[PDB]
Amino acid sequence: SPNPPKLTKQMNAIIDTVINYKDSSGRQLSEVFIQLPSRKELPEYYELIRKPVDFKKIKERIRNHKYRSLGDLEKDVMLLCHNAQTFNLEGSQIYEDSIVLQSVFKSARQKIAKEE
Ligand SMILES: O=C(/C=C/N1[C@H]2CC[C@@H]1c1ncnc(NC3CC3)c1C2)c1ccccc1O
Ligand SMILES: [Zn+2]
Ligand SMILES: [Zn+2]
Repeated sequence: SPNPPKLTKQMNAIIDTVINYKDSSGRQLSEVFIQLPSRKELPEYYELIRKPVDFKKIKERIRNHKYRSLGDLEKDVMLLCHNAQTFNLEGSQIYEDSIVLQSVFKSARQKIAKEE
């Protein structure tokens, strides 16, 4: 069945929490993840990463009712972070940031879906 308006709003709330999240230094960790470089700019990315995704795309998929559940949303966010861990050097800031955004997501999903 179609997504209730509340579900769509929870999804945007979760993702806005992730995007707007700032660490204890005030850096918005999501910045580099918003939009992938194009296939022309970084063909190496697409050679490696089978299922590219960025936060622009996730926002698109919320808007267009493509996630059937908050579990589907989570899967796409875990994919984004997995792709970042796959492409970027272990221990780089981008790798480390992706780990944190996993947690931020799981925290936000709980807070938003359980009311709290
Ligand atoms: O890994 C992601 C981004 C990667 N990079 C960003 C910053 C460092 C690295 C990079 N390496 C070389 N050329 C770079 N840019 C130049 C223009 C070619 C980029 C853009 C990513 C981004 C969004 C969602 C998921 C992701 O895995
Ligand atoms: Zn619609
Ligand atoms: Zn994998």
